[PDB]
Amino acid sequence: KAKKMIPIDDDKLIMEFKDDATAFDGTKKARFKGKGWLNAQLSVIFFKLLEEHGIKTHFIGVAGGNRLIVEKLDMYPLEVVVRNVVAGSLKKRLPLPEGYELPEPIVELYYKNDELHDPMINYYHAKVLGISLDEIKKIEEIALKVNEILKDYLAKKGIILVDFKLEFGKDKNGDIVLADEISPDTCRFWDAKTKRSLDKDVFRFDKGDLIEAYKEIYERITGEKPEF
Amino acid sequence: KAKKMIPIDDDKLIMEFKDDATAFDGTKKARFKGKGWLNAQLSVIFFKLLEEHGIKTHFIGVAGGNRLIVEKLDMYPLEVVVRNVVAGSLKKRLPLPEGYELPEPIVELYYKNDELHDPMINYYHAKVLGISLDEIKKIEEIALKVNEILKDYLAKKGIILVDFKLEFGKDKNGDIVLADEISPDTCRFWDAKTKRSLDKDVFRFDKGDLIEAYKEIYERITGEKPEF
Ligand SMILES: Nc1ncnc2c1ncn2[C@@H]1O[C@H](COP(=O)(O)OP(=O)(O)O)[C@@H](O)[C@H]1O
Ligand SMILES: Nc1ncnc2c1ncn2[C@@H]1O[C@H](COP(=O)(O)OP(=O)(O)O)[C@@H](O)[C@H]1O
Ligand SMILES: O=c1ccn([C@@H]2O[C@H](COP(=O)(O)OP(=O)(O)O)[C@@H](O)[C@H]2O)c(=O)[nH]1
Ligand SMILES: O=c1ccn([C@@H]2O[C@H](COP(=O)(O)OP(=O)(O)O)[C@@H](O)[C@H]2O)c(=O)[nH]1
Repeated sequence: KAKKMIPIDDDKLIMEFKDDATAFDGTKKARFKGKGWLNAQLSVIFFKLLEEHGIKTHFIGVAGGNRLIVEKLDMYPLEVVVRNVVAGSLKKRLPLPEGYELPEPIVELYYKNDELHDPMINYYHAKVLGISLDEIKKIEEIALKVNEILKDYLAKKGIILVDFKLEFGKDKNGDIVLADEISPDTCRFWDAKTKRSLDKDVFRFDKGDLIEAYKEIYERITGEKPEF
Repeated sequence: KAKKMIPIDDDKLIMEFKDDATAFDGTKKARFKGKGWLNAQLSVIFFKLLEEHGIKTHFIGVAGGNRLIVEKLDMYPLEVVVRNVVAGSLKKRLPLPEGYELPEPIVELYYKNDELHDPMINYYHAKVLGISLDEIKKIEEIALKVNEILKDYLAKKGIILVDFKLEFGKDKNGDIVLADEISPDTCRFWDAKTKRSLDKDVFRFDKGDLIEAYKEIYERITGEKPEF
């Protein structure tokens, strides 16, 4: 939908970020010149920050442009959502308004399954899917640590980390490794002062120019204007 | 919808079982002569079996007919579903067929909220709702024990306990107490040999005569035909 995965050997693969965007279960589509580049660069920056804080990620290197070199993993069929501020689907699960500051972070597990439209699950469903409690607990422990690091880092830069989605896999040592991407596609980012979205919500709800929003994020994080 | 609650003092209340049935989020409605009586009697039998196995319930006594006398509790806004065999909404959450035997029981938490149509939640949502992890763990521990007792008891009688819903509240000692009802309205019961529903699914999917189905359950459990 927004990324290509190209095998290299029985060891690593290429993650290519595309300019395509989709929302509302693939029903809304557009293309954004340079979105691939931005998401790639921002993933790189985030993976490197996390690695420095002792988070095992799949990031190996950059292969020029929109391509990252990443470790091949046996992927868990999960999307792991961490939420700090009420937004999106959480409003349908808790009678709390958009912008409501949660007393502590919420972690939600979604089963990656297109036929079922990625339904929420709990630890018991996970076990039936072959994911032990020990594994789930390790997964949530990492997500919550990732949350702390990202939110602290973004707060210093005037960005509120509202919520975000992670994915994980297992390496050949049986270690749990952070995978996929971390980008304005997979996080909610709000300007600390104005509360305005600097993320995919801009595309989702026609809140303005997506590229402009993603550029702003890139500039606020790196300190420089995007080269492309 | 199917029950009346009438206060007595600051201590106990009357639970009245009505002949009304509703399904599909209240959209389907009918009335069944004697359904109140059956559900009341079956709740009584189930609460008494559970009490004997050391499960704290709200059951105090019978007030003649369709009325039970029950302890007043500070109710948790939860519906606690335990599942042994795949049926109902679980088919939309896991790609497994109706009748699939789960490797271990699944416990699901639903937030009792009409405005939101009782959405599934996890332990984190529960905490935001004011339910501690300790409380949730105690709740699930009871549900799972209730499951064992009910399924063992029903298995001896040629009935498979497919799934069921429980509700809980807190007593004045801060103890977690099983509440609401246990009946063919709130459980799936399948005949062990034929796999046929002897529960509300008969009304839900026009599988035959609901009263006949509930009578069969009552006769198979008590050993005698229902008096009314
Ligand atoms: N390190 C990795 N090893 C193996 N597969 C991965 C890795 N990182 C991401 N993937 C997978 O590559 C696929 C490409 O992702 P995509 O179809 O764009 O959707 P999404 O990644 O958002 O689920 C996904 O199924 C994702 O789980
Ligand atoms: N021991 C109890 N103390 C206080 N309230 C109770 C007790 N048992 C059940 N209730 C509540 O009484 C109400 C009547 O139930 P009803 O409207 O028929 O729907 P349901 O019980 O299926 O949620 C419910 O909100 C239920 O939680
Ligand atoms: O398939 C998905 C669903 C959600 N998210 C992200 O996870 C967070 C939580 O999203 P939510 O549950 O609110 O769903 P949404 O409203 O985004 O559809 C948001 O930052 C989304 O951008 C994602 O990256 N991929
Ligand atoms: O509001 C509800 C929803 C479910 N159940 C019971 O809980 C079990 C699980 O139901 P499920 O999640 O499959 O929903 P359903 O298919 O019954 O709507 C079944 O025994 C239902 O009878 C209930 O008593 N009240």
